[PDB]
Amino acid sequence: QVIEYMIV
Amino acid sequence: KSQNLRRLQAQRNELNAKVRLLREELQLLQEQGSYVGEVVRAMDKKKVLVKVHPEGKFVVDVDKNIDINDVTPNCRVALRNDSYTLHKILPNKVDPLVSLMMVEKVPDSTYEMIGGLDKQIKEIKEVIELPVKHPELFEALGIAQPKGVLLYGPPGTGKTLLARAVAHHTDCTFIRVSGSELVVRELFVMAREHAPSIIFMDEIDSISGGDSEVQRTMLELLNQLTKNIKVIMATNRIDILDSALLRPGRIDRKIEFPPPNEEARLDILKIHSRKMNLTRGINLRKIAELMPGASGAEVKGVCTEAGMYALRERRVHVTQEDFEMAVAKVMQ
Amino acid sequence: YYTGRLEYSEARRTMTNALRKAPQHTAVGFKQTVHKLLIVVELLLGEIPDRLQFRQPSLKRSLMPYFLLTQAVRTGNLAKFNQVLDQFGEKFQADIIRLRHNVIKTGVRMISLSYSRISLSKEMIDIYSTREPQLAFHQRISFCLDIHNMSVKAM
Amino acid sequence: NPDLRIAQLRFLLSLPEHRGDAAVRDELMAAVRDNNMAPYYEALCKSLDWQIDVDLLNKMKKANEDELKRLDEELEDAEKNLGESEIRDAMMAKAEYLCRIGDKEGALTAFRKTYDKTVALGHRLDIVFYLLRIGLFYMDNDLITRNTEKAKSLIEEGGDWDRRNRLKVYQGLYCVAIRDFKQAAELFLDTVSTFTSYELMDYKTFVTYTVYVSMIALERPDLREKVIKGAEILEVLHSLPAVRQYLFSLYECRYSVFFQSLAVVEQEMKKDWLFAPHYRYYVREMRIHAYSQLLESYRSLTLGYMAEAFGVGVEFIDQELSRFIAAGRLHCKIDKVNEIVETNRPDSKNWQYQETIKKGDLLLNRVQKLSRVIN
Amino acid sequence: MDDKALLVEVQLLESKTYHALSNLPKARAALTSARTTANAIYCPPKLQATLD
Amino acid sequence: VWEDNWDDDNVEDDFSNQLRAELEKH
Ligand SMILES: Nc1ncnc2c1ncn2[C@@H]1O[C@H](COP(=O)(O)OP(=O)(O)O)[C@@H](O)[C@H]1O
Repeated sequence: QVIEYMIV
Repeated sequence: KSQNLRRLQAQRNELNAKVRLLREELQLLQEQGSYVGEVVRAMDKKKVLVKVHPEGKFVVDVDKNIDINDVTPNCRVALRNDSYTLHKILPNKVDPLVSLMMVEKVPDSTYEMIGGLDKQIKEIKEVIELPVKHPELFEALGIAQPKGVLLYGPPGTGKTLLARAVAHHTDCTFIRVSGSELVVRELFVMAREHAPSIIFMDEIDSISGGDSEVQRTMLELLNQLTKNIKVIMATNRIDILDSALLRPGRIDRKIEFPPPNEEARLDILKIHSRKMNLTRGINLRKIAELMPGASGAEVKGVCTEAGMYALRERRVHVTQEDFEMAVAKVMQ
Repeated sequence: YYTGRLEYSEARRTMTNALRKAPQHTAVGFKQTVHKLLIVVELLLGEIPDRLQFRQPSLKRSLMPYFLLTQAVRTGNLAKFNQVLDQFGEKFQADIIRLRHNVIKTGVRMISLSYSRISLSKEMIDIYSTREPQLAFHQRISFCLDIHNMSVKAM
Repeated sequence: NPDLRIAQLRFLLSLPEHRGDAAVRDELMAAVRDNNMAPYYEALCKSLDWQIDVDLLNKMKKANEDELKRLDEELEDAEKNLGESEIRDAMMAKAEYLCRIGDKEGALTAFRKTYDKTVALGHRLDIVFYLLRIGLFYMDNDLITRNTEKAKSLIEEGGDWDRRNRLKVYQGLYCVAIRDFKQAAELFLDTVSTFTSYELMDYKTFVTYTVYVSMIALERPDLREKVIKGAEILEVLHSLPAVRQYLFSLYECRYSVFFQSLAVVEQEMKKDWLFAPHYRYYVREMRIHAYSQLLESYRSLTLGYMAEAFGVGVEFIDQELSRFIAAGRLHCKIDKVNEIVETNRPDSKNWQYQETIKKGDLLLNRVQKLSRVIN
Repeated sequence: MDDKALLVEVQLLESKTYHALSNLPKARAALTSARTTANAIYCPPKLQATLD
Repeated sequence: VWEDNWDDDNVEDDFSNQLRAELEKH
């Protein structure tokens, strides 16, 4: 989930 | 790829226009500030005759893109930034009467909630919207013109509210010249401009030549007179006023307001009781039971006091007995 | 949709991709069986009450058999699913263990009377959570908004 | 004031052979023989009920053209000495008369016609009540909601809170039909009810509707005491002992009469036209709230004491409670290993998660229904 | 006679007689009625505070 | 309505199940 964690 | 590229051209040109008027915006605000003022309107080649805010006069020019033809008097807008020449127009900024209506905010919008008066509204609607919205049967019936209504009644019960309500069912206007505090004959011009108007009066004797002077003063101009203006005078007593008003017919209509009886007071106390919460059942008659000489107000007062007597116990429903101690309180 | 016409992992995303283009298209053939067939497959994976019956009055396209088998699994017994199957028999789409799967999701309690009855690390039972359990569902809507950007690239 | 109990009659006749003809038939044709009204009462009998005979229908349409014809020359008479209050009231001849025609054009296109040439809010929400109240008769939910947002325009002096409560009764009577049982009870509960001699309230119904709409959504500790020890409703259900013994058979745990009391409600579910998933869902949530009230106080529930709740024995509780935990809306489980039901409580921290999966999905789906090319 | 000259006090006393045994046919009606007739006289704090 | 109900399968409700419940017990 650090890889998993597009918004910009 | 070229079509998508020209979409990117639209994005880049849009952001580049943003930075255009931001850059020349920061050099732009180093210029001047236009003034503002009402005028008396132009006569001649360009022309204005302004009166600016601090010191009220000048005559200035008008730019090509202003079309000096519509800019009418008492419609403030200016721009003579430095050399004194117009640019454009602004919010009309409420003309004169808008002032003495909102200012004397006394007139409170009223419509049809009159507490049990039907002969009275039949007679005032007989002589306040028939001479406005159907003049055709008056110019074929042989009648000359009905104008001027005198509302005599006790203090309360029909004043400032019947002449308000049938002024605004008709959407006429409602000019009140009650009082002369801050500013006759100039008011007629405003009324004429409104085209149709209604002028209302004052009633003070108790709750030498007070306002019968202006009364006739506008019946002298009104008799020979741009025609659908109707003066209204409210007084407490018909006998107290002038013998000059005793000149049939100077007052084409003498409507009479009685003090309210049982059922009309259950009607007005029905409406003012329709302002608030009550309970599952009141049966309002017992309050009207002691109505005996009451007054219009004497009803709004006791309904607000019944509301406060329900408010004192932090209670959210106006019970029966708060009326009974309201009307049993106000007997003073 | 024609690609929708085995596996069940993506039949619902091709159901979202399928149920798009029919304002008023046909009355047999193309417009009809896409909706009802795909929601039947959406019960072939096992999705029960709360998208089924109030979504029916939009189509109402002859509407007997497939809805009857949906409540025949929503109840979940072979006794009247038999007469859904054999007494109808012409419903087609021929291509049992799933309505078995519904009732045994309960158990009697858990084990069921020393491993034997019939009906017919997060010590909690699976309620919610603040770790890996709910994280999966969380990153669902985030993904959705990210996929919904596409909106900004359309003017 | 269209339309009265004739709404309930129009339900009961079109209701199947649970109820057909025979003396709901004459009170219907007491209005149909009354009010002389062709344009609905042939569309009424069209629904599997009755055909020509035209025996009532001729002077029905003839008096329809009598009153409909004679009202027009007040619309053409109201110019001699008759202001817009009389063109107004001529449109009230056309409006009340062509509102008791029961047409959704004869009333509907007259009310926006009288929304023009219109005096203040002795009218603007007089008709939008009078349009809402027949929208209840025709259940056209868009007409109801557009009359709500047209009826939240009461900022007159509109703080007329014996007219908010008319609208509050209308919101309660509508929101009971659209599953929103949260908004219904309180609105009803905190209203008292009075509307022009309670003619749409049609009391012998209202306080009953409150005290069997409450225990769905009005929370069993909180304002259920405001139901019980609230001295506004208890004296008027005193004359209504059936819903009374329906009321004090929850908090007094006398449940051998409570299921009896709820079987009464499933026989007077027949009446109200807000009907079918309201009574099936209603008996479902009375049922589930009744079981969840019992076993929540205990960490272990025996078979004999749960059988003591009525006397139903075993399989009623077994199949039924297994259906409820199949829905997963209680926390119990049929632990037949000992025949003693266990109950702890995982709290409502998970409630949200499970709630919002579906919720979230639906919300995005709506946007997924829009945010494509079709915009 | 003149309304509630002393029947504020007598009405207070009979309002004390009911609450020994009785119910709402007095409770709010005669007491509040005594208060409605109790805001229209010279009230000493004996009678007005006893009515309080 | 428009909040999804079951209304599926189940035979006549708590009136009749009440009736055969108390009759089956007695
Ligand atoms: N018939 C009535 N209907 C409604 N309000 C009335 C009536 N009679 C008196 N009033 C009250 O009188 C007030 C208006 O004052 P007004 O009657 O113009 O004073 P006056 O009595 O000096 O003419 C309003 O607040 C209104 O509630």
